[PDB]
Amino acid sequence: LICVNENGGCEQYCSDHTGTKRSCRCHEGYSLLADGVSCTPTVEYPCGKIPILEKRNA
Amino acid sequence: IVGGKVCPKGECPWQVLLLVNGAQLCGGTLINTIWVVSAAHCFDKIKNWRNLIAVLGEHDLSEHDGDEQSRRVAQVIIPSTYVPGTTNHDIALLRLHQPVVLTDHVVPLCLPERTFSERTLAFVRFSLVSGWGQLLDRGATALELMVLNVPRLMTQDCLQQSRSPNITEYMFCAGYSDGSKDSCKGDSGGPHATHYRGTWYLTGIVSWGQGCATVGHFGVYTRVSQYIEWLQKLMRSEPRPGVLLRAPFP
Ligand SMILES: Nc1ccc2[nH]c(-c3cnn(-c4cccc(CNC(=O)Nc5ccccc5)c4)c3O)cc2n1
Ligand SMILES: [Ca+2]
Ligand SMILES: [Cl-]
Ligand SMILES: [Cl-]
Ligand SMILES: [Cl-]
Repeated sequence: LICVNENGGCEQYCSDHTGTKRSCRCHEGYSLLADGVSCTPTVEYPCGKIPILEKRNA
Repeated sequence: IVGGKVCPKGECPWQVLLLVNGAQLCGGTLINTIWVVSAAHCFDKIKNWRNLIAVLGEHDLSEHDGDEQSRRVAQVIIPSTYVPGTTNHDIALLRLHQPVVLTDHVVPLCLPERTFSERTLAFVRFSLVSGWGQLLDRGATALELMVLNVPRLMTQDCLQQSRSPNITEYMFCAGYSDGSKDSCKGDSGGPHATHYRGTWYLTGIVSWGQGCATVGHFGVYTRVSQYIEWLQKLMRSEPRPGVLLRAPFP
Protein backbone atom coordinates (compact mmCIF):
# COMPACT_ATOMS: atom_id res chain seq x y z
CA LEU A 1 0.00 0.00 0.00
CA ILE A 2 1.00 3.53 -0.82
CA CYS A 3 0.01 6.76 0.84
CA VAL A 4 -0.80 8.63 -2.35
CA ASN A 5 -3.54 6.17 -3.14
CA GLU A 6 -6.62 6.02 -0.98
CA ASN A 7 -4.55 7.61 1.77
CA GLY A 8 -2.79 4.30 2.13
CA GLY A 9 -5.95 3.14 3.78
CA CYS A 10 -5.14 5.35 6.74
CA GLU A 11 -7.90 7.24 8.54
CA GLN A 12 -5.45 10.05 9.17
CA TYR A 13 -1.75 10.36 8.45
CA CYS A 14 0.35 8.08 6.29
CA SER A 15 4.03 7.28 5.91
CA ASP A 16 5.66 5.26 3.17
CA HIS A 17 8.54 3.01 4.13
CA THR A 18 11.32 1.11 2.47
CA GLY A 19 9.69 -1.83 0.84
CA THR A 20 6.04 -2.63 0.48
CA LYS A 21 5.76 -0.98 3.87
CA ARG A 22 3.33 1.59 5.18
CA SER A 23 2.71 3.15 8.56
CA CYS A 24 -0.43 5.00 9.53
CA ARG A 25 -0.42 7.58 12.26
CA CYS A 26 -2.82 9.63 14.29
CA HIS A 27 -2.98 13.21 15.45
CA GLU A 28 -2.30 14.08 19.05
CA GLY A 29 -5.32 13.13 21.16
CA TYR A 30 -5.81 10.00 19.12
CA SER A 31 -4.43 6.50 19.12
CA LEU A 32 -4.04 3.98 16.31
CA LEU A 33 -6.09 0.82 16.51
CA ALA A 34 -4.80 -2.68 15.93
CA ASP A 35 -6.17 -2.57 12.36
CA GLY A 36 -3.22 -0.29 11.81
CA VAL A 37 -5.37 2.30 10.05
CA SER A 38 -8.06 3.65 12.39
CA CYS A 39 -7.77 6.45 14.90
CA THR A 40 -9.74 6.66 18.11
CA PRO A 41 -9.83 9.61 20.56
CA THR A 42 -7.84 9.40 23.76
CA VAL A 43 -9.05 12.69 25.16
CA GLU A 44 -12.35 14.36 25.82
CA TYR A 45 -11.97 17.04 23.20
CA PRO A 46 -9.92 15.84 20.26
CA CYS A 47 -9.31 18.18 17.38
CA GLY A 48 -11.69 18.23 14.47
CA LYS A 49 -14.58 16.64 16.26
CA ILE A 50 -17.84 18.43 17.16
CA PRO A 51 -18.95 17.36 20.65
CA ILE A 52 -22.63 18.17 20.36
CA LEU A 53 -22.78 16.04 17.24
CA GLU A 54 -20.61 13.24 18.57
CA LYS A 55 -22.96 13.07 21.53
CA ARG A 56 -25.99 13.37 19.29
CA ASN A 57 -25.05 10.00 17.85
CA ALA A 58 -23.51 8.41 20.92
CA ILE B 1 -20.64 35.11 4.60
CA VAL B 2 -22.92 35.51 1.63
CA GLY B 3 -25.54 32.90 0.84
CA GLY B 4 -24.88 30.64 3.77
CA LYS B 5 -26.69 29.74 6.94
CA VAL B 6 -26.35 30.13 10.63
CA CYS B 7 -23.83 27.70 12.03
CA PRO B 8 -25.78 26.03 14.81
CA LYS B 9 -24.26 26.98 18.14
CA GLY B 10 -21.39 24.65 18.91
CA GLU B 11 -21.08 23.20 15.44
CA CYS B 12 -18.31 25.61 14.55
CA PRO B 13 -16.36 25.31 17.80
CA TRP B 14 -12.93 26.17 16.36
CA GLN B 15 -14.13 29.54 15.09
CA VAL B 16 -12.44 32.56 16.59
CA LEU B 17 -13.52 36.17 16.76
CA LEU B 18 -10.78 38.78 16.87
CA LEU B 19 -11.47 42.13 18.43
CA VAL B 20 -9.56 45.35 18.62
CA ASN B 21 -10.77 47.91 21.13
CA GLY B 22 -13.89 45.80 21.35
CA ALA B 23 -14.60 46.16 17.66
CA GLN B 24 -14.79 43.24 15.22
CA LEU B 25 -11.46 42.87 13.43
CA CYS B 26 -11.36 39.47 11.84
CA GLY B 27 -11.92 35.78 12.16
CA GLY B 28 -9.56 33.02 13.20
CA THR B 29 -9.10 29.31 13.75
CA LEU B 30 -8.21 27.54 17.00
CA ILE B 31 -5.68 24.73 16.32
CA ASN B 32 -4.52 24.16 19.90
CA THR B 33 -5.33 25.62 23.33
CA ILE B 34 -2.96 28.57 22.88
CA TRP B 35 -2.68 28.82 19.08
CA VAL B 36 -4.87 30.59 16.57
CA VAL B 37 -4.45 30.88 12.83
CA SER B 38 -5.65 34.00 11.05
CA ALA B 39 -4.79 36.23 8.09
CA ALA B 40 -1.80 38.55 8.02
CA HIS B 41 -3.65 41.52 6.53
CA CYS B 42 -5.86 41.69 9.61
CA PHE B 43 -2.91 43.22 11.37
CA ASP B 44 -1.72 45.65 8.73
CA LYS B 45 -3.03 48.75 10.44
CA ILE B 46 -2.77 47.70 14.04
CA LYS B 47 -1.62 50.64 16.06
CA ASN B 48 -1.82 49.36 19.62
CA TRP B 49 -0.95 45.68 19.69
CA ARG B 50 -1.88 45.47 23.35
CA ASN B 51 -5.62 45.68 22.78
CA LEU B 52 -6.00 42.58 20.64
CA ILE B 53 -8.47 40.04 21.92
CA ALA B 54 -9.42 36.57 20.76
CA VAL B 55 -12.81 35.15 21.61
CA LEU B 56 -13.67 31.47 21.58
CA GLY B 57 -17.09 29.88 21.98
CA GLU B 58 -18.77 32.89 20.44
CA HIS B 59 -22.03 32.55 18.56
CA ASP B 60 -24.49 35.40 18.96
CA LEU B 61 -22.75 38.73 19.28
CA SER B 62 -25.80 40.36 20.84
CA GLU B 63 -25.68 38.33 24.01
CA HIS B 64 -23.50 36.74 26.60
CA ASP B 65 -24.38 33.12 27.35
CA GLY B 66 -21.32 32.16 29.33
CA ASP B 67 -19.74 29.80 26.83
CA GLU B 68 -17.53 32.61 25.55
CA GLN B 69 -13.84 32.74 26.40
CA SER B 70 -11.73 35.80 25.85
CA ARG B 71 -7.96 35.89 25.72
CA ARG B 72 -5.39 38.56 25.02
CA VAL B 73 -3.17 37.97 22.05
CA ALA B 74 0.44 37.72 23.17
CA GLN B 75 2.03 37.26 19.78
CA VAL B 76 1.22 37.79 16.14
CA ILE B 77 3.55 35.95 13.80
CA ILE B 78 3.56 36.66 10.09
CA PRO B 79 5.76 35.32 7.31
CA SER B 80 8.65 37.37 6.08
CA THR B 81 7.32 37.06 2.59
CA TYR B 82 4.05 38.77 3.32
CA VAL B 83 3.66 42.30 2.06
CA PRO B 84 1.08 44.49 3.75
CA GLY B 85 -1.96 45.33 1.74
CA THR B 86 -1.60 42.30 -0.49
CA THR B 87 -2.87 38.72 -0.69
CA ASN B 88 0.13 36.42 -1.12
CA HIS B 89 1.21 34.65 2.06
CA ASP B 90 -1.89 35.98 3.83
CA ILE B 91 -1.44 34.04 7.03
CA ALA B 92 -0.79 34.71 10.71
CA LEU B 93 -0.10 32.63 13.77
CA LEU B 94 -1.35 33.96 17.07
CA ARG B 95 -0.23 32.98 20.52
CA LEU B 96 -2.78 33.48 23.26
CA HIS B 97 -1.67 34.90 26.59
CA GLN B 98 -3.42 32.08 28.41
CA PRO B 99 -4.85 28.84 27.04
CA VAL B 100 -8.53 28.49 26.36
CA VAL B 101 -10.33 25.69 28.14
CA LEU B 102 -11.65 22.99 25.87
CA THR B 103 -15.40 22.53 26.17
CA ASP B 104 -18.33 21.40 24.06
CA HIS B 105 -18.23 24.89 22.58
CA VAL B 106 -14.51 25.33 22.25
CA VAL B 107 -12.53 22.79 20.27
CA PRO B 108 -9.51 23.06 17.98
CA LEU B 109 -9.48 22.22 14.32
CA CYS B 110 -6.79 19.73 13.35
CA LEU B 111 -3.82 21.18 11.56
CA PRO B 112 -2.98 18.40 9.13
CA GLU B 113 0.31 16.98 8.02
CA ARG B 114 1.42 18.46 4.75
CA THR B 115 1.46 15.22 2.82
CA PHE B 116 -1.98 14.28 4.00
CA SER B 117 -3.24 17.74 3.12
CA GLU B 118 -1.71 17.70 -0.33
CA ARG B 119 -2.45 14.13 -1.29
CA THR B 120 -5.90 13.72 0.20
CA LEU B 121 -7.55 16.80 1.65
CA ALA B 122 -6.84 18.84 -1.44
CA PHE B 123 -9.15 16.53 -3.39
CA VAL B 124 -12.10 16.77 -1.09
CA ARG B 125 -14.48 18.87 -3.16
CA PHE B 126 -16.48 20.67 -0.52
CA SER B 127 -15.34 22.49 2.55
CA LEU B 128 -16.86 24.89 5.07
CA VAL B 129 -16.12 28.59 5.45
CA SER B 130 -17.39 30.64 8.35
CA GLY B 131 -17.61 33.99 10.04
CA TRP B 132 -19.48 37.02 11.27
CA GLY B 133 -18.76 38.87 8.07
CA GLN B 134 -21.01 40.80 5.75
CA LEU B 135 -24.12 38.92 4.69
CA LEU B 136 -23.99 40.84 1.44
CA ASP B 137 -21.55 42.75 -0.67
CA ARG B 138 -21.82 46.27 0.78
CA GLY B 139 -24.04 44.91 3.50
CA ALA B 140 -24.22 44.66 7.25
CA THR B 141 -22.28 42.04 9.17
CA ALA B 142 -23.85 39.05 10.88
CA LEU B 143 -24.86 38.87 14.52
CA GLU B 144 -24.87 35.09 14.39
CA LEU B 145 -22.02 32.91 13.15
CA MET B 146 -22.58 31.95 9.54
CA VAL B 147 -21.29 29.03 7.56
CA LEU B 148 -21.03 28.13 3.90
CA ASN B 149 -20.21 25.00 1.92
CA VAL B 150 -17.90 25.84 -1.00
CA PRO B 151 -16.29 23.69 -3.68
CA ARG B 152 -12.63 23.81 -4.42
CA LEU B 153 -11.24 24.33 -7.86
CA MET B 154 -7.86 23.41 -9.26
CA THR B 155 -6.09 26.64 -10.09
CA GLN B 156 -6.02 25.95 -13.81
CA ASP B 157 -9.76 25.41 -13.80
CA CYS B 158 -10.31 28.48 -11.68
CA LEU B 159 -8.49 30.72 -14.10
CA GLN B 160 -10.38 29.29 -17.02
CA GLN B 161 -13.74 29.68 -15.33
CA SER B 162 -13.08 33.22 -14.23
CA ARG B 163 -14.10 36.39 -15.99
CA SER B 164 -7.29 40.92 -11.59
CA PRO B 165 -5.99 38.70 -8.80
CA ASN B 166 -2.99 36.55 -9.51
CA ILE B 167 -3.34 33.04 -8.19
CA THR B 168 -0.15 31.75 -6.68
CA GLU B 169 0.84 28.37 -5.41
CA TYR B 170 0.14 29.77 -1.97
CA MET B 171 -3.49 30.16 -2.79
CA PHE B 172 -6.50 28.27 -3.97
CA CYS B 173 -9.91 28.97 -5.38
CA ALA B 174 -13.19 27.99 -3.83
CA GLY B 175 -16.83 28.89 -4.23
CA TYR B 176 -19.10 30.03 -7.01
CA SER B 177 -19.00 32.36 -9.98
CA ASP B 178 -22.70 33.20 -10.02
CA GLY B 179 -22.43 35.80 -7.31
CA SER B 180 -24.67 33.96 -4.89
CA LYS B 181 -22.20 32.51 -2.43
CA ASP B 182 -18.95 33.69 -0.95
CA SER B 183 -17.04 34.75 2.07
CA CYS B 184 -16.91 38.46 2.57
CA LYS B 185 -15.49 41.42 4.39
CA GLY B 186 -15.43 40.64 8.08
CA ASP B 187 -14.74 36.95 7.52
CA SER B 188 -11.07 37.28 6.81
CA GLY B 189 -8.85 35.00 8.83
CA GLY B 190 -11.58 32.49 9.37
CA PRO B 191 -11.40 28.77 8.55
CA HIS B 192 -11.78 26.82 5.43
CA ALA B 193 -12.36 23.45 7.02
CA THR B 194 -12.34 20.09 5.33
CA HIS B 195 -13.93 16.85 6.45
CA TYR B 196 -12.27 13.49 5.99
CA ARG B 197 -13.33 10.22 7.49
CA GLY B 198 -15.06 11.70 10.49
CA THR B 199 -12.63 14.47 11.26
CA TRP B 200 -12.18 18.11 10.30
CA TYR B 201 -8.98 19.79 9.17
CA LEU B 202 -7.66 23.24 8.37
CA THR B 203 -7.05 23.64 4.65
CA GLY B 204 -7.64 27.31 4.08
CA ILE B 205 -7.78 30.78 5.47
CA VAL B 206 -10.22 33.42 4.30
CA SER B 207 -8.07 36.05 2.65
CA TRP B 208 -9.39 39.10 0.86
CA GLY B 209 -10.28 40.84 -2.36
CA GLN B 210 -12.37 43.63 -3.80
CA GLY B 211 -15.97 42.95 -3.01
CA CYS B 212 -17.73 39.74 -2.33
CA ALA B 213 -19.79 37.35 -4.41
CA THR B 214 -18.74 39.06 -7.61
CA VAL B 215 -20.11 37.44 -10.70
CA GLY B 216 -17.45 35.68 -12.69
CA HIS B 217 -15.17 35.35 -9.70
CA PHE B 218 -14.33 32.81 -7.07
CA GLY B 219 -13.14 33.15 -3.54
CA VAL B 220 -9.39 32.98 -3.10
CA TYR B 221 -8.01 31.35 0.02
CA THR B 222 -4.60 30.96 1.58
CA ARG B 223 -3.35 27.43 0.94
CA VAL B 224 -2.54 26.29 4.45
CA SER B 225 -0.66 23.22 3.28
CA GLN B 226 2.21 25.43 2.18
CA TYR B 227 2.63 26.61 5.77
CA ILE B 228 2.35 23.50 7.91
CA GLU B 229 6.04 23.10 8.61
CA TRP B 230 6.40 26.84 9.18
CA LEU B 231 3.56 26.79 11.70
CA GLN B 232 4.81 23.68 13.44
CA LYS B 233 8.27 25.08 13.97
CA LEU B 234 6.88 28.28 15.41
CA MET B 235 4.63 26.40 17.81
CA ARG B 236 7.70 24.69 19.23
CA SER B 237 9.42 28.01 19.80
CA GLU B 238 9.67 30.13 22.91
CA PRO B 239 7.82 33.49 22.95
CA ARG B 240 9.66 36.67 22.15
CA PRO B 241 9.11 40.16 23.51
CA GLY B 242 6.93 42.36 21.41
CA VAL B 243 3.63 41.26 19.94
CA LEU B 244 4.47 41.39 16.27
CA LEU B 245 7.01 38.94 14.96
CA ARG B 246 8.08 38.51 11.38
CA ALA B 247 9.43 35.03 10.87
CA PRO B 248 11.30 33.75 7.85
CA PHE B 249 9.41 31.79 5.30
CA PRO B 250 9.99 29.11 4.20
N1 LIG C 1 -14.47 38.63 -0.86
C1 LIG C 1 -13.85 39.13 0.28
C2 LIG C 1 -13.57 38.25 1.31
C3 LIG C 1 -12.95 38.72 2.45
C4 LIG C 1 -12.63 40.07 2.52
N2 LIG C 1 -12.02 40.82 3.49
C5 LIG C 1 -11.96 42.12 3.06
C6 LIG C 1 -11.33 43.16 3.88
C7 LIG C 1 -11.27 44.55 3.63
N3 LIG C 1 -10.59 45.10 4.60
N4 LIG C 1 -10.18 44.10 5.49
C8 LIG C 1 -9.44 44.32 6.64
C9 LIG C 1 -9.76 43.66 7.82
C10 LIG C 1 -9.01 43.90 8.96
C11 LIG C 1 -7.94 44.78 8.90
C12 LIG C 1 -7.62 45.42 7.71
C13 LIG C 1 -6.47 46.39 7.67
N5 LIG C 1 -5.43 46.06 6.70
C14 LIG C 1 -5.07 46.99 5.78
O1 LIG C 1 -5.64 48.07 5.74
N6 LIG C 1 -4.10 46.69 4.90
C15 LIG C 1 -3.67 47.59 3.92
C16 LIG C 1 -2.31 47.85 3.81
C17 LIG C 1 -1.84 48.73 2.85
C18 LIG C 1 -2.74 49.36 2.01
C19 LIG C 1 -4.09 49.11 2.12
C20 LIG C 1 -4.56 48.22 3.08
C21 LIG C 1 -8.36 45.19 6.58
C22 LIG C 1 -10.63 42.90 5.04
O2 LIG C 1 -10.45 41.69 5.62
C23 LIG C 1 -12.50 42.23 1.81
C24 LIG C 1 -12.95 40.93 1.45
N7 LIG C 1 -13.55 40.42 0.37
CA1 LIG D 1 -22.41 35.50 22.74
CL1 LIG E 1 -5.82 36.61 28.94
CL1 LIG F 1 13.29 29.02 20.32
CL1 LIG G 1 4.57 45.37 21.65
